[PDB]
Amino acid sequence: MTQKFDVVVIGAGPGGYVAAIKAAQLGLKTACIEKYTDAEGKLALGGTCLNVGCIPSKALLDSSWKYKEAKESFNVHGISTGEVKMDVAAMVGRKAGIVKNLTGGVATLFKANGVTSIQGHGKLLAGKKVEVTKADGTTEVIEAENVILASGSRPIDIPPAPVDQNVIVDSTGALEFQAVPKRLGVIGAGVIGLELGSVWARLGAEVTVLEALDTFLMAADTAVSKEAQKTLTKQGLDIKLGARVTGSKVNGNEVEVTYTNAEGEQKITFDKLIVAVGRRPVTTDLLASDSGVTIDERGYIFVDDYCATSVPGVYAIGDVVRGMMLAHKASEEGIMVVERIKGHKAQMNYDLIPSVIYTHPEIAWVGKTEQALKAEGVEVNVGTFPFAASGRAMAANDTGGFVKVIADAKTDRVLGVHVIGPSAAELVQQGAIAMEFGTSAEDLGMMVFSHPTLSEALHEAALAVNGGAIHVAN
Amino acid sequence: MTQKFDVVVIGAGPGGYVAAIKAAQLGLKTACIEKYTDAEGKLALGGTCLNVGCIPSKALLDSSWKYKEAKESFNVHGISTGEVKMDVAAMVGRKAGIVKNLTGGVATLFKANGVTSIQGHGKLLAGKKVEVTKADGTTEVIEAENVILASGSRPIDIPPAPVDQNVIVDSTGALEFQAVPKRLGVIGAGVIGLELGSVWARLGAEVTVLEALDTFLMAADTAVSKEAQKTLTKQGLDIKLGARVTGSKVNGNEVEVTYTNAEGEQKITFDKLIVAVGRRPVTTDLLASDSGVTIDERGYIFVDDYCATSVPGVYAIGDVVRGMMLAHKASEEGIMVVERIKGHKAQMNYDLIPSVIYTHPEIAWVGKTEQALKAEGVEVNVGTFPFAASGRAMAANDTGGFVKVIADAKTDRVLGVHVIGPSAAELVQQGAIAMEFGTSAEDLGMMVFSHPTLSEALHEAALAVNGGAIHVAN
Ligand SMILES: Cc1cc2nc3c(=O)[nH]c(=O)nc-3n(C[C@H](O)[C@H](O)[C@H](O)COP(=O)(O)OP(=O)(O)OC[C@H]3O[C@@H](n4cnc5c(N)ncnc54)[C@H](O)[C@@H]3O)c2cc1C
Ligand SMILES: Cc1cc2nc3c(=O)[nH]c(=O)nc-3n(C[C@H](O)[C@H](O)[C@H](O)COP(=O)(O)OP(=O)(O)OC[C@H]3O[C@@H](n4cnc5c(N)ncnc54)[C@H](O)[C@@H]3O)c2cc1C
Repeated sequence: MTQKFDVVVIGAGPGGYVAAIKAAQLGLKTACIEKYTDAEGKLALGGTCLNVGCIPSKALLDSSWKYKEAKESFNVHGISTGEVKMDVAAMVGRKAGIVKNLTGGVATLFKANGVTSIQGHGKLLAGKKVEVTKADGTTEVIEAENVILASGSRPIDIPPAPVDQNVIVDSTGALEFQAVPKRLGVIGAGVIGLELGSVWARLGAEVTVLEALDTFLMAADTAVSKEAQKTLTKQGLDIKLGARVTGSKVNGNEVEVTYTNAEGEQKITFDKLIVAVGRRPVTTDLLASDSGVTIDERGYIFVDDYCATSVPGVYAIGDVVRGMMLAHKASEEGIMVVERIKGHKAQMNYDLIPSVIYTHPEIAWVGKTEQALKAEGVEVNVGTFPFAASGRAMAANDTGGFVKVIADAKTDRVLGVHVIGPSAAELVQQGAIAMEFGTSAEDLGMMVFSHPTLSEALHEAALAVNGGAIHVAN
Repeated sequence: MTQKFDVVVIGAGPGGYVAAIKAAQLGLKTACIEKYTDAEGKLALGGTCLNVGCIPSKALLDSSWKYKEAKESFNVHGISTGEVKMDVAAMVGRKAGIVKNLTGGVATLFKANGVTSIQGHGKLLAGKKVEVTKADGTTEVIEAENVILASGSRPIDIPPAPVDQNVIVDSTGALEFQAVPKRLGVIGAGVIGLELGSVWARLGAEVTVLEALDTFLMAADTAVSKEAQKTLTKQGLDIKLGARVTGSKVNGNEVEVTYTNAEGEQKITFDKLIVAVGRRPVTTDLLASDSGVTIDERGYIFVDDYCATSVPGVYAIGDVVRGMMLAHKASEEGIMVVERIKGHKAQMNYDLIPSVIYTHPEIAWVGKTEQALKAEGVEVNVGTFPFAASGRAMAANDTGGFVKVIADAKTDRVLGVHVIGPSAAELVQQGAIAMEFGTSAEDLGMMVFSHPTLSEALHEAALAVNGGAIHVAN
């Protein structure tokens, strides 16, 4: 009595669970396999994003920001408090409650949509056959007409500082500290390192970020990255570029890190060290030798522009394949794939995928950067508006940053929108929507924007493109 | 000899100052007359919006919210404080600084754009001639080829409770209290009353809102207004509908208000009473008897759909004319008018002017309401998404409210977007931009939205229109 499904999804992350639900919505008998469990051995959907990634980081970022603001920015509004203290265990407990509630909601969506969730390790055998390994080493083989490989990724482990889930930890561990470490070191100045570094810095940690690369957020706009580094150094993140870690020595509750930069070989001791150099795609026991699915030199599963593998009916989405390792990317690929299975001539749009960094000020952008377009030989018009001139921002006592719009000098078509400041993610989305309809700098500048709102910064930025802004001289 | 200008603008509010700057940008020798002065008799640009309206209210709203959150919502994040106290004088002092900074900036924009600002009372004589009355009763006449009347509005004064800038105050006075009134009464449950009522309620006042009308925000969507009333009553605003004020008696530092509702005649005593039933258009000494500009039964200056009066070359914009009394409305009318003067084929679109109520949760919308479209005989498709399911919102500890999208059942064209919750104004602007390009519910549902962000609620709402949402059952 072999079980049979129309679609089998291996993995329950932003790519996997969305796909499963979407397949069920289209009448496909879907099953979603997942090995990840909560702290009591029970199934936990939502992947990295929900369990040890996106949500958790945002929870601690919001709580840690409310503490920093209460200590320094409350006086200005006339608000006094006594001493302001943070109980880390309770901060982390609030986060756990949020995660537990959200994971339970995905399970609710699965039941309501009719998705059969299976708890175990899934492996793709030959002939779209899937082997599920139960907790007690028992094996069951299930039949699938379509398979969606969505195993995501894991953190990179570096030889000089191997993680030991105690003094040296990865992103997952850095979300579990039960006390603020006096001295915190972070390897990797990327999005993850900066968010995790910001949290503990706000709570009193002496944070040092050792980045081996000579650049800082090179993917972002030169102006946005120059501002982020300046603002983040003020917040207590001692960001050191061109610093390569060569070794570490754990001693009791301390670790002495050894690195090399332009000046020579230095040493620094931390109470806790977070390794966050990047993430590698996961395919551990995911494929049988004769499954027919090819892996690439860097660990990613080969797929075409539609996330289809060599094998008919076998697709691979999210972090385990090429592209930006973002949750919304994975999700959209999941939807694109399911529609393709149902026969739609679907293809998602990779050109307008925004990126968001949840530091404070928030950073986000969509489209091309100014420096990438100078190298591409495109003459552009640049308009910017600082939040220092936004009335809404002044009311909120959060005036740092700006909005930058980039248009083509000949057509006036908006080629990119970049923001660093309050509600940056929302302003960038407004830009993305406009660009989707192929907006010009003029088109946005002619629209009616609410007053007073943070959205106006995008409006003044668009007008400033062609030197027609009202709230900043041209 | 006699001074000559291409454009003369009477009034320096959101309609007036924007128009002046915009006229200067297009090479028109512009002059802007303004009688309003700061507390030291010196010119103060920005009108009601900047001096005693928009900006000031937002400042106190943001500060008062930070106090409420610190008292009740901090323990959840693990943050403990001593006693939390608000120094009202400092709260109001921060606001004054913001206003002073912004008013100075408009003056800076005028100088930089080459606008001649004149400090005095302007009056439109016959033949596009403008009479300026200086502080010492001296009179000067200036010549104009075009005149833009932008005298705005003032608060309604009611006979049963005449304002005395002490116990009984209007919006302007309610922004100047130097102590939290123990018992605060508010006449009018409109946008202004709710924002002013919310501020002092959060600071410990016992607030009662007497609304004569049987409805509550009837201009908003039925769902948005039903939710706002529920949430605002929980926050301490005792909103009483069908309660008409018949008289008041001031006695020392108290006022006994007398009203009539369905139950009979009641009495209640307040320490401070804010009159906020609405606003009337201002035309005091604005027109000479033979200027040729017609006034309406309710005080508004007659204009066509392009803000042009009967007199050639005489335009009237903002609150002094028909339409929603909003700053961004006035501004856009100012721009529309200036472009028409320069000969451009300009024409406003009044259907896509969003409205924003800055209470917490924030309320905003653009386009038509569900109830207005049922009466209009338009078959619609409705999609909604609650913030209780937004991961970003849970992280922020602010889950109340929802996003509601309305599309035409045949074309799928988005006819309206309504929001009550976090970043409501920004999500609605995203909708406005989409509608400007004539979006369908499907168009938005197919875009890539960042995760996790509040913008996703607009995304799930758009998908839910045609029953394709992922995070809420269909
Ligand atoms: C601290 C942190 C913060 C982040 N913040 C953001 C953010 O703000 N925004 C953003 O867009 N991205 C963020 N990311 C990245 C985001 O987590 C990933 O892009 C996203 O989770 C990828 O989704 P996925 O479903 O492809 O893989 P995952 O979410 O990793 O899901 C893969 C799942 O597959 C399971 N699995 C793997 N192999 C098997 C098997 N053989 N059998 C059964 N199950 C298997 C795993 O247990 C896992 O649960 C963050 C990451 C981290 C670490
Ligand atoms: C408490 C409060 C909060 C508000 N909040 C908001 C909000 O959040 N968002 C929003 O969109 N709107 C808000 N409004 C409404 C908004 O303030 C007005 O719609 C806005 O000011 C636009 O008005 P205007 O430019 O047409 O004229 P106004 O801004 O009213 O200014 C007109 C100017 O003309 C001057 N004037 C009149 N006659 C003469 C004359 N003869 N000579 C010289 N000068 C003259 C006046 O002194 C005044 O400065 C709020 C109002 C109040 C009271």
